[PDB]
Formats: sequence, C-alpha cells, structure tokens
Amino acid sequence: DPKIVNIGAVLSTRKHEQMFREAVNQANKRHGSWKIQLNATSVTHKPNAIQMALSVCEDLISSQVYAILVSHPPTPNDHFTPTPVSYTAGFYRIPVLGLTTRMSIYSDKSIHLSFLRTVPPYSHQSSVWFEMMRVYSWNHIILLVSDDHEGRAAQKRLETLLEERESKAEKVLQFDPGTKNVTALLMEAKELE
Amino acid sequence: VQLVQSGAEAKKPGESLKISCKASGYSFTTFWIGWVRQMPGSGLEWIGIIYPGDSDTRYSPSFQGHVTISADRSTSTAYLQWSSLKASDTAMYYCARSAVFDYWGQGTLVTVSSASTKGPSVFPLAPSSGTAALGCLVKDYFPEPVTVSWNSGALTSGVHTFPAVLQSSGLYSLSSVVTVPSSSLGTQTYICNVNHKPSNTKVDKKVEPK
Amino acid sequence: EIVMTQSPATLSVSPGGRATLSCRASQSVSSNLAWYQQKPGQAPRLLIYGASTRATGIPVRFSGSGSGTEFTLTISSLQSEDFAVYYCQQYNNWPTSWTFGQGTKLEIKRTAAAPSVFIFPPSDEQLKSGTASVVCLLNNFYPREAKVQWKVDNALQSGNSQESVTEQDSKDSTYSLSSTLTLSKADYEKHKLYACEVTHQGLSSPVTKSFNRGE
Amino acid sequence: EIVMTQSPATLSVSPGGRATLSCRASQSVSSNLAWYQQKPGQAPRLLIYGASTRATGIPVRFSGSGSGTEFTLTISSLQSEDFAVYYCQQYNNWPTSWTFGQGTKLEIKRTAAAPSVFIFPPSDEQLKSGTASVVCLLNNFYPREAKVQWKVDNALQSGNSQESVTEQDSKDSTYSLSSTLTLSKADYEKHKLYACEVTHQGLSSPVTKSFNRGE
Amino acid sequence: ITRICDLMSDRKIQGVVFADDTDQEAIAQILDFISAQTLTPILGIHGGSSMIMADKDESSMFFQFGPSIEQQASVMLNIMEEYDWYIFSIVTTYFPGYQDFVNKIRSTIENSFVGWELEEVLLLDMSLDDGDSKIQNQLKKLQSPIILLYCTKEEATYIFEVANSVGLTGYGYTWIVPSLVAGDTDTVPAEFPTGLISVSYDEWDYGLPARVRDGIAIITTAASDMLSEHSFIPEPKSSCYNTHEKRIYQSNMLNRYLINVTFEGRDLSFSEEGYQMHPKLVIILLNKERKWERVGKWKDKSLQMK
Amino acid sequence: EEATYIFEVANSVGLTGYGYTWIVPSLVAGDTDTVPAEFPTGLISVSYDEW
Repeated sequence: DPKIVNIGAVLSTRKHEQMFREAVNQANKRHGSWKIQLNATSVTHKPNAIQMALSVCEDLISSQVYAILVSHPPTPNDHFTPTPVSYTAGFYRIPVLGLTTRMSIYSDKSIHLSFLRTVPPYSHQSSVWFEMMRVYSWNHIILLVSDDHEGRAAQKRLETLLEERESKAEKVLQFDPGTKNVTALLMEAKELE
Repeated sequence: VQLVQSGAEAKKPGESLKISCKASGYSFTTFWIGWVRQMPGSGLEWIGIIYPGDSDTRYSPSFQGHVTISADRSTSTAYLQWSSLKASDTAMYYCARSAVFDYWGQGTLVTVSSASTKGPSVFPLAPSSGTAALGCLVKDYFPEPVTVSWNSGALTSGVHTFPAVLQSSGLYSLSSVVTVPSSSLGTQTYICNVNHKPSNTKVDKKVEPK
Repeated sequence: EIVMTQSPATLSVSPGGRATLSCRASQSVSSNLAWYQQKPGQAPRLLIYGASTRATGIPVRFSGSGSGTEFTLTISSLQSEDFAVYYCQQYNNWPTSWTFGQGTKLEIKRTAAAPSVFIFPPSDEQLKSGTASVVCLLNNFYPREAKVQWKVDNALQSGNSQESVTEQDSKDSTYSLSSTLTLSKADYEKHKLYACEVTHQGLSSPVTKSFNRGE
Repeated sequence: EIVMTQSPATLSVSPGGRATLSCRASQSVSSNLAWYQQKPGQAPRLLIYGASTRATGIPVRFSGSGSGTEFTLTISSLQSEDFAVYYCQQYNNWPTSWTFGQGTKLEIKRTAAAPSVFIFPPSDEQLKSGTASVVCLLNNFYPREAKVQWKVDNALQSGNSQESVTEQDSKDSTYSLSSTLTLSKADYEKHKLYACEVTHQGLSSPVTKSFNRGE
Repeated sequence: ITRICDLMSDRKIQGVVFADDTDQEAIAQILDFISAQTLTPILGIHGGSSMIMADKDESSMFFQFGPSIEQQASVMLNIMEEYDWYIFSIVTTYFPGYQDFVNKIRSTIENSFVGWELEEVLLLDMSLDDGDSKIQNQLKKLQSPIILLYCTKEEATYIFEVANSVGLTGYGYTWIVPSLVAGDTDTVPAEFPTGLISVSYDEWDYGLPARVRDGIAIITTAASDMLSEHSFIPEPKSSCYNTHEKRIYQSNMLNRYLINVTFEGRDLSFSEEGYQMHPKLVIILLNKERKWERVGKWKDKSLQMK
Repeated sequence: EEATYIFEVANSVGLTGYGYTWIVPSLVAGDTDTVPAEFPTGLISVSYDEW
C-alpha cells in the first residue's frame, strides 16, 4: 500500500552514507508506514564534472527522485560542488538541497530556479557587520571589496541597507583578485580622516 | 503480505508461555508490530506495541508489568511471553501490522483453564412421535475442539452445529442436530461421528428412535 | 482517555439496504477513526484509515467522514451477505492511547419464521452416569430471539438451563436454538412431566409440548 | 412526430443498487417531460412532472433534471419494491400531438434457481373430445430464460406448443413456465414417446422428462 | 551530453554551433556549463539560448545573439522621448535584473538635460496572497499617460485583468512592454488594449541560413586572425572523462580574437558580458485586429518610424 | 441598500480615500445604530434632532 519513494544524496566518504540511511530510516519511524515508504540512493564525489552530470541523469533515470541533496568535495576548489546537480537535475524542476554553500551566486532565481540551502550567504555576514556597526560609535566606513560576484553582491546589499539609515560609504576602493602589487589603494585609504 | 501466528494452546494457571508472530510479507524493520486481545464477549484490547528493529516497546496502561513483548533480528518473530499471574486471560490474541492493524495474523488461541484433557461424551438425541429432529449431544469435554459429522460427511442438509456452552465445572457442551422427514426414521441409518483431537477420541454413535 | 462508543444498539437491516452506525467521538481527534468490519471465526479486516479514505483492494460500499464532528459510517447500497460485527476505534496520537469501542453487532433481517420445536430426553445411557440432560431444539426461525421455557412438572426453572444459538445460515439466514437442562439423577427421578414452552412471533399462540419420564 | 426510446428494456438492478432510465428526446421538447411507473396489476403513477420536480408524497430516492435534451433521472437506494415498468411522456405543445413512446421495465436480481421439471399427459378424458394436450411445467427457475422443446418420437416440433411464463414470484423471486402442445386425437395416437427437454443456466446438462402413451 | 561527447571524440572539432527550435530556458545553463568545463567555444543562435542569460563564469566561453536589458530599455526610452513625451512612470515587480532596470532608468534620467519627471515606482508582487485588494488600490492610485512595465509573460495576464478592472485603458494613454512579455506575436492574452507598443528582437527578418552563414564566417575569420597574428594554433584534450589534462595550455587569447568580430561591413563585436553589442531590434504595434505588426528597426544607433 | 452597493463598488475601485468626502441626507442615514456593508469612515450627514 505505501508507495516506494526514493530521495537521493551525493556526499563524500563511505561513512556518510551510513547516517544518511540511518536518518532516512528514523524519519519514517516518526510517522506511520501505511502511507509512504522512504528509500535512498547514494553516490560519492568524483573529479570530472561531466561524469557527475552523467551519473546524475542515470540516477534520476533509475530512481525518479523526489529531492536530491548535494555535498561539498574533499578536494578543495569550493566552487564546483553544485555545478552538475544544479542544472542537470534541474531540467524537471525538482527540489535540490545543499548543506554547506556559503557562496551566494547560487541564490539568484534566474539561472538555477531550484535550490534550497541551509547556510546563510555572505550578504548576511555583511548585515551582521552592519548590526555590529549600529551601536559602536562608528559611522565613517571604507569598503575594500574585491571585484567579483561573491563580493559585488555583498557590497550592493551593504549599500542598500546603509542608505536606509541616511548614511553613505565614503569609498568603494576595489581591486581585482590574483594580482599582487596592491599598495596604492592603501595610500589612497591612508589620505582620509 | 502474510502473517503466521503460533498454534492454539491451553495451559494451567500459574505458568509462562510464549507465542511467536512471524511476518514474511515485508521487511522485518519497516513497521511497528503490536498485540491485541479479543476475549469472547469483551471486544478488542491493546497489550503492547514493539518495533523489532530497535526493540522500542510501549504497553497499555491497565496491563503494564504483567507480560513481556520480545522480538528478534533474523527470525523476524515477535514473542509475546506471559507470566504466571494470568488466570482469566483465555482469548484469541492477534498481532498488528503497521500500528493500525493493517494485516492481522492467523490468531493464537491461549486458554488458561483448570480443566485437563478428557474425551467427550456423545449421546444420541432420538426423535419420537412430517419432519422430525434428531441429533447428537456432545458433553463434558476438554480441551477444544470437537468435530461432529453425519454419515461420514455425506449428510449435510439441515445439519446444525450448536455453539459450545460452558458449565460451572469448566467443561463444554454442544449439540449437532438435523431435521429429517418422518418417512426415513426406519428406512435410513443415521450415525454421528465425533472426533476430539487433543484426546484423539473417535466415537461413532448410532441415532435411532427410542 | 476517551473510549469510543458505538450506536445504536443492534441495527439488523433487510437485504439491499444501507448500514449506518454511529461512533460519536468524545474527544477531539484530528482526523483518525476506524471501524474494522470483522466476521466471527476470522480476523478483522482493514476497512478505513484516517476516517475519510479507503484502503486499496476494498470496494466503496463502506467509508467515513469527519474532522471535528462524529466520525460515522458511510455504507450505502450494500448487500445482505456481510452481516458482520462492527466495532469502532481511533488513534488521536500514536502509540499512546489505542482507544477501542465495544462493537454494535449487526444481524440479518428477513421475514418472520415460526420455529420447528422438538424435545430430546435422556437416552437411558446417561442414567448410569448420574446426569440427566433434556434438550429443547428450535430450528429455522426468525428472528434470533425466541422465548423458551423449561417446566418440570409445570414448575418454573431458573439457573439450570443453558441456551445456545447458532449464527444465520448461508442459505436462509435462519437461527437455531438449543436449551439444555442438566439435572442430577435424584432430581430427575422425582418428576415425570418435563415440558418445553416456545413462544415466537411466527406462531399464532405459544406452543407448549410435554413428555413424560419412562415412555 | 416525436418518438421516445426507453433503454434498457429490462433494467436488471440487483437489490442494493441504482436504476436509471432516460427518455431520448427526438427534438428539443421545451423543458417539460413526464415519468410514470407501473407495477403489474396496478395503473402507472405520476412520478416526475416537468422533468425537474418531485410529486406529492414522493420519496427522495429518484431525481432528474433536463431542458428537453435526453432528460435522464437517477434512482438510488433501490429497495425490493423497485423494478417496475417505466414509461416517459413528453409535452411541449399541450395539446397538439402528445405522442407516446414504447416504454420499458426492470427486474430484480437473485441467485440462479434450478427449474423443477414436470410433465403431464392427457388424463384419458380430454382425448375423448378428439384433442390431446401434453404439458411441461417449470417451477422456481431464475433467470426466466429457460429453453424448452418437445420431442415426439425424437422428431423436431415447432409452432405447435404455446408457452406461458408467470410473473416474478413475490416470495423467492422465481418464474414459472407452462408449455402445452395441442394436437388431434389421431396425431396423438400416432406417436408413443413424448418428451419435454429443458436447458437452463442452473442445469449442467439438459433435463428430459419423458413418457409413453398408454402407460 | 552523450551527443556532444560523441561529437568532439569522433570529429576533431574546435568550436561548435548549435540551433534549437524550442523556448526551453534550462538548456542555456547546460550549454554554458559545457562551454565552461570544456575549453572549446559554444555559440547559441536560436531556441532558448537567444533568451538573455544573466552572466557567464570564470572559464565560460558562451556567446549568444540577444540584446541586454539595458540596450532594450535605452531603445524604448529613446523611442518614447522621440514621441515628444517627457512624462513617464515606473511599474515593475520583484524580478532578477529589475534593479538594474530601475538603476539604468534613473541614471539616464539624471544625466539627461531633458525634463523627465518620474511619478512613483510600482513594485507590487502578484505572487502574494490576499494582496489583490492592495494591488487594485495601487493600480487605482497610479495613472499616467506613459508607463513602463517589467513582469513575466504569465503576470501579463494578471496585470491585464487588474487594469481592465481599473479600466484605465480607455481613451488616450500608452503602454510599453519588453520582449519577454510579448512571447509569441501570433498569440495574445485575449485582453489587448488596441494600440499597444513594444520593442523586441526581430520576429522574422533573419532566416537561419543567413544566421548560420554569419556564424560560420565569424568563426572562420577569428580562427584565421588568431593563426596569422600569434602564428600558432591551440588544441585542448578531446576527453569527456579526462578533461583535467586539457588545462596545460591557456587558450584565453581566443576570446581576444572573438571580441573583434565583424563581417560584410557590420559591427558584430561581441560584448564581454555576452549580449550582442550591435544587433537589430524591431518595434511592434497592436492594431484593431488581434495581431501585431513590425513598425521600426534599430540599426546604427538610429530609430525610424511613421 | 442601494447606497451600500454603491459604496461597495466605489471602495472596490478606490474612490473613498483621503481626498473624496461624501455628504448624504438623513434618509440614507437611517437608524443611527447599525453600519451596513462598507459605509467608509469619513461620511458627514445631516438629520433631525433625535436624541
């Protein structure tokens, strides 16, 4: 009577699958089992992203998942984690969950159209900066964000929250990443009160 | 899905037994198995619900501390063991499936009676004085059940097997009757065959007018 | 802490009629209630879960409804082949309560049938055992109730007769009654006239039929 | 110039079901239609007037609505008093045509019954008039579709036997059939073996009731 | 993905052009992902890739033929200014890039020496619950001869219904909608306020043979220019599973070759964002009948109309 | 009741804001204890000396 449903997750290490299965087993025990039975399909990260996209299509072909969870890779480069699943298992508009995605360029509902995250992005840490600033007797800020999407959006959020207080950022000094000669910007920031 | 229970049994008061309810229809850790009791003329009463996958158990408020509900991990059989305190708990226990009693078992008839095994007594209740009723009265037998047939099962028209009644001596009595046209009182042979499995008693008694 | 109640009493119905019995909720269960139609001599079958839906493999001649009101039966346009017993239970929160009812048993209705009455004295072989059994048998009558009286020398007898009533037959849905009177040898030998009085709505007048000891 | 079609001709509705019969409007008959039902031996009664209303002293079972386009009713919770003959009468230009249709009927379902077969030769008194009638009688059979024929010296006979089928029995919902063959005295004396053979749903094999003349 | 994997494994292809006949939006994401993971360039000419996409990534090589929102906005406000109308209003909702829309409008209003007077900005959200009365109140409050709109094609029906309820689309009044609102010109949401004006990409004036000819010419010219300037040619690793071995060389100069695209005396230089720098744009008007018609064309930063 | 219907239509199209004040006679006022339908706040009326 309870129709079998598959909820899948890709996550590093073999051990993580054990509590994946344990947690999905615990979840159904909280409710009855005469209505729905919960299953799980798991896989582990691998370098070539094309292979991950192919395996994602093969899994959703073989599992017709209700929701897919995506993890971070243990091989640094903390940008290629939700590359394959965001747009491969997104053509059918199926919910996708990420746990550790502190990067914010995935929050725009114009490219992904299906993404839910359990960690706040860096614009919220900019809001935290504002809250710290609110009562500390500091009102003469100098932003030094880097020219990138991970920083430009934070700068825009910081600006739009500050203008609500009728205050302004004096400077928007902004240097490109990678280049290592940046001294004149500090001198520019030096010549102010 | 399927469910098989332990066989029916009778035990003297002051003893501990165990009945295994085994499920072979689904995985052994997917549902909450339980136990219900249906005594004659009482209804349904919950006893205990246990998950065999983690042995987590709960019991009814008015029964707790009177019997154990054990389980296993490979035989997939839940053991509902009782205690010696049971004296008037003779009923037909059932094991639930998914905490809503989805697929019941075959049932386990547990009897707690002071009467011992003894073969039945069969008496021919003859007709007298154009249809007349005749039968066989099976009295003073324990334990259950008793099977009564007419002409080795060839006679089935009008055969009524009465429910067994319980006397003060802890014994049972019933009657198996049949209506027959009065033209066949002396032109036909009517013999009632009574079988009692626990006492392996097999008695064929002739029924003729007195 | 809220035992489910079933009503009204007995609701035996004619063939081609609905079966609607009440399970008026005393508590405020969210949506859960069940009845679990059962056949004596078998195991109860799953009839409804959630008090509004029907399980797979079951027709739609029995259902339910209600969220805060009294969850009630939704059986209509049914047959007379069921004649089953109907309890009613619910689970407001699980597993803690497991509240059950007592069950409003439903019989089978029919036309009134007069009982075929017969008597059976001891067959002279129980005499040596010290027990005398006299049986009054009623066959093929409707309804279940039948006023049966054992009179020993036209004297009222109470507490010494056991009554057994069979279920409805699969062909004519007729009940059978067996009234067994068990006495000692000395008490049996002290009286001669033993009579059965059978009163039923299928008889114009109650039938009183007697026999004498040793004939 | 309007024709009403009633289908099914015999609405076989089992006890505990529904029964719906429609009136196929050949044209847009405004919004006014009439429905009548008759049990055997009684005149039809006005059930529904105006195709959307209910009569006085009416039950709540059957209801129907329409606007001159195949006005269809629906009768649910059917009891044992159902399964009568149903007719529909349209009326738009009252009075200009008032054309009628054909009508239909309905039957009550039950378990199939074996036909009790009997035969009857002339009683040696009817033959004194020069005419001999040989009778085959079928008792308590369901359904009414029972195929009988006559064997006169194992020769086919047709167009010489008149058959009458009784209405549905009020007790066991059964029919009775009487098939009488009528011949001259010379023709009857020209043959000896007369048999009635009956085949029916409840018969595994056809049953033959046969007799010989002068025996 | 399997078709493409067979494609660069069977044939030695360095750069590939695709065409599509469906309005699917999610396809652009996977084409961009392939163009990023694989060093070969990917060009979109038709289908859902023609719909404007937000932005590429660090190593993405994906150029499409679609004007940016800023270019369309500039074209339509230039058209509005040419119509001797210096009055306007702002109506929009919560959409990606609508902030850039409003920022561009405000910046070009402030920098201009013309007397443009914006009368409030409408940002009511149609996805909210029980806010229909508030939306109707805001619609009744705002009434200007010229109003711009920024909403999805589905929300166009809601806006049409609430405007008809308000009934402000009676006598002389205008309205301008973007390309995304119109969708298909053959279809309409049954509520056209006859006389509507819009600016969009060309409906049908650039057939696919000519488009693929232009793309092939651009690709070949860029390849020849790269081969003649640097006097060498690049080659990645044609591996769908060992693509990590193709990162030894940095063929970034290919982008510098493609950003100087031109053919047959036409400024076809590709913007670093991805949008076409100098495309052709068409203006559509709604007549009395239930159909639209091409009105004007945008070429060489000029607008002509009758 | 006609006035109630007109007020429903008018507030449905946002006329009874802070810039449109309505004057009504005593017949529309009726009993001065009930408030049928919308009856937007800010209505000034004239009536006979009642209380």
